[PDB]
Amino acid sequence: AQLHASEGFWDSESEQQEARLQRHAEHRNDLETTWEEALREATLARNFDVLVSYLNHGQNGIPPSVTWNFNAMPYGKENPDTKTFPIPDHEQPYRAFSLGFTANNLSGNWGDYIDRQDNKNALMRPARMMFTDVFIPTTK
Amino acid sequence: HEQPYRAFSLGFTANNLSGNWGDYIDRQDNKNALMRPARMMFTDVFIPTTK
Amino acid sequence: SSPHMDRLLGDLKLLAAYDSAAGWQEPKAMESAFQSLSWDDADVLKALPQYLNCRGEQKRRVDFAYAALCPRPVDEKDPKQTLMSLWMKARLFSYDQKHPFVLSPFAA
Amino acid sequence: ARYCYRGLDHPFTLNEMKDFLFKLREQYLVNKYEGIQFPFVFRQFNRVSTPGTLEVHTSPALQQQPHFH
Amino acid sequence: ARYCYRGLDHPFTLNEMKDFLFKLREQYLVNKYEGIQFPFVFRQFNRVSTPGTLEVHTSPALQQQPHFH
Amino acid sequence: ASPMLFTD
Amino acid sequence: AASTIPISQWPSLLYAPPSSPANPAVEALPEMQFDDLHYPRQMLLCRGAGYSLEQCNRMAQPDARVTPENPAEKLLKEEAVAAIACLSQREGGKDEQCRYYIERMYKLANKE
Amino acid sequence: SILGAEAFPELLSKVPLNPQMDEDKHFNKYKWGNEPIPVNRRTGSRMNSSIYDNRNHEAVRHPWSTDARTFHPNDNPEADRINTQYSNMVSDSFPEGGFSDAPRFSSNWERLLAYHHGLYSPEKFNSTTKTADEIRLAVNDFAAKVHADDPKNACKYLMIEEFKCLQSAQARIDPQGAATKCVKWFNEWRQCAWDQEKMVKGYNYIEDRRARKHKPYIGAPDLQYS
Amino acid sequence: SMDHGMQYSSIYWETSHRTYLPFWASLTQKFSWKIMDDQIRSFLRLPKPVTTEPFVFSSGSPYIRRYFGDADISVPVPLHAPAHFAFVPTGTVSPWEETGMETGPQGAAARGAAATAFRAVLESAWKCDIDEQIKEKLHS
Ligand SMILES: CCCCCCCCCCCCCCCCCC(=O)OC[C@H](COP(=O)([O-])OCC(O)COP(=O)([O-])OC[C@@H](COC(=O)CCCCCCCCCCCCCCCCC)OC(=O)CCCCCCCCCCCCCCCCC)OC(=O)CCCCCCCCCCCCCCCCC
Ligand SMILES: CCCCCCCCCCCCCCCCCC(=O)OC[C@H](COP(=O)([O-])OCC(O)COP(=O)([O-])OC[C@@H](COC(=O)CCCCCCCCCCCCCCCCC)OC(=O)CCCCCCCCCCCCCCCCC)OC(=O)CCCCCCCCCCCCCCCCC
Ligand SMILES: CCCCCCCCCCCCCCCCCC(=O)OC[C@H](COP(=O)([O-])OCC(O)COP(=O)([O-])OC[C@@H](COC(=O)CCCCCCCCCCCCCCCCC)OC(=O)CCCCCCCCCCCCCCCCC)OC(=O)CCCCCCCCCCCCCCCCC
Ligand SMILES: CCCCCCCCCCCCO[C@@H]1O[C@H](CO)[C@@H](O[C@H]2O[C@H](CO)[C@@H](O)[C@H](O)[C@H]2O)[C@H](O)[C@H]1O
Ligand SMILES: CCCCCCCCCCCCO[C@@H]1O[C@H](CO)[C@@H](O[C@H]2O[C@H](CO)[C@@H](O)[C@H](O)[C@H]2O)[C@H](O)[C@H]1O
Ligand SMILES: CCCCCCCCCCCCO[C@@H]1O[C@H](CO)[C@@H](O[C@H]2O[C@H](CO)[C@@H](O)[C@H](O)[C@H]2O)[C@H](O)[C@H]1O
Repeated sequence: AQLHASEGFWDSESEQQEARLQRHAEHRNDLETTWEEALREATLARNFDVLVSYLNHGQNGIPPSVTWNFNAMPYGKENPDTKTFPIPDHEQPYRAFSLGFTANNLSGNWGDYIDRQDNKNALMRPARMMFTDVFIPTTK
Repeated sequence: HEQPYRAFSLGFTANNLSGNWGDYIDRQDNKNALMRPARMMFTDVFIPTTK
Repeated sequence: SSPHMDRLLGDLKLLAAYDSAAGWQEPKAMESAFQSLSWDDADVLKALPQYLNCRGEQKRRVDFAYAALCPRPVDEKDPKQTLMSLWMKARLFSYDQKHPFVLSPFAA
Repeated sequence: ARYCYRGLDHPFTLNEMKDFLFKLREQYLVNKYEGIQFPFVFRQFNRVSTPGTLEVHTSPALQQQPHFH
Repeated sequence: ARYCYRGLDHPFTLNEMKDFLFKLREQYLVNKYEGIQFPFVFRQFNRVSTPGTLEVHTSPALQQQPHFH
Repeated sequence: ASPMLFTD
Repeated sequence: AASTIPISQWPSLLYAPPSSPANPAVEALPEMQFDDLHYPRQMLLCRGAGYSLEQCNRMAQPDARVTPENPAEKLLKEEAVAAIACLSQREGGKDEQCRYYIERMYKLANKE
Repeated sequence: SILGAEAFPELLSKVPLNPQMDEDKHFNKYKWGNEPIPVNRRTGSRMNSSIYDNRNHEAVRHPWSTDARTFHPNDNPEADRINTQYSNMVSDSFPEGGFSDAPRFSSNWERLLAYHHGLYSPEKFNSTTKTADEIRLAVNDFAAKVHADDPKNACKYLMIEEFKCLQSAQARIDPQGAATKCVKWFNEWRQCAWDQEKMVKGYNYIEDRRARKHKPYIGAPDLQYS
Repeated sequence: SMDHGMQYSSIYWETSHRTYLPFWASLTQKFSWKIMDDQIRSFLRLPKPVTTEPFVFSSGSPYIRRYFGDADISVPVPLHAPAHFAFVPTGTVSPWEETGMETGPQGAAARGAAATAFRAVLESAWKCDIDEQIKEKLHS
């Protein structure tokens, strides 16, 4: 996971773009400062070879042409960006079942591990405390 | 003699000196760090958040 | 081959160093500066008594230049500061009486 | 109370002026956005209106700002 | 269970791969930042560490983005 | 001196 | 001991600076002046009067409203000249070779 | 013919112009050593400050490309700050050499358009911090001009103080931050203007009789106020 | 995404904090004597406030009161179209241009008398040195 972070995999497209812009700006400023210095020296010396020599005063590799990140990978139960061919039912997994006179797991849906949702509906969300045996509130 | 006074409440049951709620803009938690996770225990009624 | 310019720039650097050492509480450094402040210049030594007795336009030019360089008023009780000020003013007076100053932006 | 009954021509200092303008802004926001609550205005109420299918997601990590070294 | 005992050479689809990487990222963040909690990782615990003088302020209004008309 | 350098 | 000065106390720091081995004249800090408008204003006034650029440049004079001169340069003249001679002869007073004149001047100026 | 023989006494006699030079050239004439000014305080870019801003602690955006590495103020300074002069204090809130967000315009019309829209001023972008001496010179000139304008004015020193605070807070390069500090003296000047006007033009009001409970306690003294 | 927000902080009452409300508070209601006082003043011909007169004598410039449906709610509005004056010449300033870099009086003045004086001092010293060089060259 740390290796991915070095390559910017966990970063967002905004962060990648900002890093790219930062490199661009640093390079631009270095270039313009070097040009000012070279022009001043070549003007006080009245020689073009000084300008020429200032062309090698600063080349490891190059900046990456494209970048790939984790947020670019699609996710979703209904999202068709993940559906190529239908998966057979005898290979799809089952959801847990709980039913009794005291409790069940069918009056609501908690969602997936990433895309979660409130199990209680809108009318009873303000009274969630009333549907619990224990309740540990937030810290604020 | 021109600065205003802060409210005073003191009794065997409750007071307003064990904490500071702050101003209208710059507010702060009246309970200290050790008892903030147990704020429920310092209330007669508690209406939790919606999440 | 440029003694006047060299010693001018050196004296300016030494004034700056004295100020910095005073700010940072460094007697050793500030005394080093004071000692290195080019006291063995015959021209400035000879111009010193002339500046101490000058008057009028020349004095006003020299004082204008010295306020441009060092506008802060030194303490009237610190002889080291007083002496460095006198030395800088005498140097400027020598430069001026050799080749006068032209302080106005308008000129031709 | 300070101007008309105590004789102060300048009752509010800078802090009091800022407090007045803060409360004015809160009034504006409350009357502009229906149901606005704590994070934006000092106000809390329990009976709120929710969509019906409330999704819960993790917030994005804080933006990496460039820094020296 | 899918690869070694059912014979599937490609057990994970794109969704399962994303879930695996999400959990990997959460592990990294949890071990990197001490005490990180829900908004950034799916995790809640009560006994938290607070500074001692906790200030409460209203959040800034949402940034006005330029729009047509 | 000016009256605003006074603090006591 | 020397605690940080917040940004709100800088205006007072400018006209009442802390003590240093080389302090300025705090009583005279409000009197330090150097006008950047001297020559522009002079030229404007003369050209409005009706003079030419050459006449204006010939009539121009340096500003007299500058930081006042140190009265020591006129009161301690002889002692200062003697100290400067001692310095010129003894390499800037290394290893306390002008302490005599410097201490005489210090006493004259301070008086305990 | 060597260049600059008599021009480097700092080098000949090991005289350091500052603790940084002392530490570098190993002269070792500063008894207290040197605590280096880090790069984030030596240079950087303008940043947003208010907590009621969403892009707080983020660099200010300009029409031109800019390095987004910000100047960080000294938030946890050491107890001993031996040099408490303005020179060493200003580095905790501004960079002496100015910010690193200055543009090099490829053309003149870009400069024109930026200025026209309020996104560029050379006074603000191509400049350094003002030294204490310069600040004092400006303040004293302004004070002389104000005194010449009107000696028998009550808000004179208030105007001088707002000018002084702007100059000290470096309003040339941080106008918003400096106004945040000087608006109080502006407000005091406003009040003094009204007060002077009402004293000149006799403006008074009928005061009501004394309240029955003007004193909270009979034994308390009722200090008389004009 | 600001309207219709959720309850972000908890609502509670600390133990033994007072309420200062009796059991008939809901039947209680407010009252102001201002309406009755105005009726009585109008009926008895008591002194009226000057806000009843639209013209404003509280300044030298003409002001007229604008009323919002009642004499008690008014704002003064100025009538004059004020003429403004500028004792300034036109075309004498180009703020976008950096003037400290151009050579000339305007350039030196956008710079300062201190820089100009320093430049003049350098000029004088350089002239001294060059005069020495001229002497030693022409004496040969
Ligand atoms: C695709 C299509 C799909 C379609 C759908 C298909 C569906 C799938 C396929 C289905 C295929 C069909 C299969 C069949 C259906 C499956 C059903 C099934 O499996 O169930 C699952 C489902 C549970 O599954 P689950 O996933 O675990 O659900 C969550 C849990 O249940 C949650 O648990 P909880 O947190 O809610 O706690 C519940 C708690 C509940 O505990 C209690 O209710 C006990 C309360 C007792 C209070 C009084 C006790 C006094 C005794 C004192 C003893 C002396 C002192 C000792 C002190 C310590 C003891 C107190 O614990 C218990 O349940 C204990 C149960 C074990 C004890 C059973 C006792 C039986 C005694 C019977 C007595 C008979 C007397 C007859 C006399 C006739 C009259 C003359 O069943 C339930 O609904 C659970 C509740 C069952 C009700 C039991 C109530 C017993 C109460 C007896 C009281 C006796 C008092 C008599 C008084 C009258 C005389 C005066
Ligand atoms: C810069 C320097 C500054 C320095 C500082 C300077 C400070 C300022 C200047 C100071 C100058 C000095 C001034 C003097 C100091 C000021 C002190 C002051 O003003 O106080 C303020 C301060 C309160 O001010 P605050 O701002 O309002 O504070 C917040 C509120 O207090 C919060 O209220 P809460 O939410 O906590 O609720 C409290 C609740 C508390 O309510 C209760 O505690 C009552 C509980 C009763 C339960 C049992 C009742 C059974 C009766 C049944 C009746 C028949 C059935 C009817 C059914 C309906 C009725 C149940 O309500 C009451 O308090 C009711 C009080 C009114 C009734 C009083 C009854 C007195 C009876 C006395 C009996 C004597 C018997 C002698 C027999 C001797 C033995 C032979 O004082 C307090 O501390 C409040 C608590 C006072 C304690 C009262 C406890 C009475 C309990 C009587 C029980 C009798 C049972 C006997 C049994 C034994 C025989 C078997
Ligand atoms: C241990 C220490 C000993 C040393 C003592 C040291 C202390 C010495 C100094 C004295 C203490 C001073 C301390 C400073 C005090 C400052 C704090 C303070 O006072 O306020 C705090 C505290 C703070 O409250 P808060 O939230 O800030 O609200 C403030 C409001 O202003 C007030 O809130 P509120 O207005 O909401 O509360 C009033 C409440 C209670 O107000 C009243 O009830 C008025 C009082 C009337 C009393 C007489 C009626 C009695 C009837 C009894 C008959 C029952 C049936 C008989 C059954 C017998 C078998 C059991 O009203 C109600 O809850 C609803 C009742 C509405 C009806 C009332 C009018 C009708 C009456 C007739 C009944 C008719 C029913 C018809 C139904 C409709 C049919 C169509 O104030 C109160 O709690 C007020 C009520 C306190 C009651 C305490 C309960 C215990 C009372 C017994 C005390 C001890 C008795 C001793 C023996 C004598 C009795 C045998
Ligand atoms: C085997 C059948 C017989 C045994 C019955 C077992 C118990 C039955 C469960 C409770 C039935 C009512 O359930 C109630 O309606 C649906 C249940 O999905 C939920 O409603 C929620 O999910 C539905 C999805 O269909 C959404 O449209 C709705 O917006 C949302 O609020 C409510 O949160 C629940 O309170
Ligand atoms: C008139 C005096 C006699 C009557 C006494 C009245 C009751 C006394 C109040 C409780 C005393 C203990 O109070 C306890 O210490 C201080 C009170 O400011 C608070 O502590 C809090 O404020 C202090 C400020 O000084 C902070 O340094 C501290 O970090 C913070 O936690 C605690 O939240 C409180 O629990
Ligand atoms: C159906 C029957 C109706 C019966 C009507 C009876 C009417 C009685 C009206 C008396 C009103 C008196 O009202 C009260 O009197 C006193 C003096 O008298 C006034 O005066 C008092 O307060 C003011 C200042 O606060 C000052 O004049 C003075 O400090 C004090 O004497 C009060 O300002 C006024 O509030």
